[PDB]
Amino acid sequence: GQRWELALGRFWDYLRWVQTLSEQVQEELLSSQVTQELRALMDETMKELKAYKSELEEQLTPVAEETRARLSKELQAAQARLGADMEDVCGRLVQYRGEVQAMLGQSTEELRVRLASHLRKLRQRLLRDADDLQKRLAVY
Repeated sequence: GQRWELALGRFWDYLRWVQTLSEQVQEELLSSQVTQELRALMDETMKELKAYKSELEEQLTPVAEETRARLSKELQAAQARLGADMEDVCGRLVQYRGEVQAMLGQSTEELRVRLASHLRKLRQRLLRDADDLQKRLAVY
């Protein structure tokens, strides 16, 4: 599988583990451990993606200047979307760390449920953008 895909898969599986909100997850969410590891996984996926596009660019079919330039900007938007989705997840995980502190020891069972449901929507979005971005790259 492409390198960029294997890197995204690592970000994906790590995130599917955090969605469980098991005991260790929670322990790691009240540090910055989780958001640091995610961020690292994210940055590796984007690096590989940028290198894969650059290589693919060595073996195109040549088309109208107008056509290529468009395809390239549409690919660059989709790459952006991926990155921002990854950030939006890392973001929500910060917010939760804070909310927990703001509770002052009280039960976080409610915060957990709401986090779980929102994380799931953010992951749904990430997956959709990854799929779209994959479909664009194979046209390339």
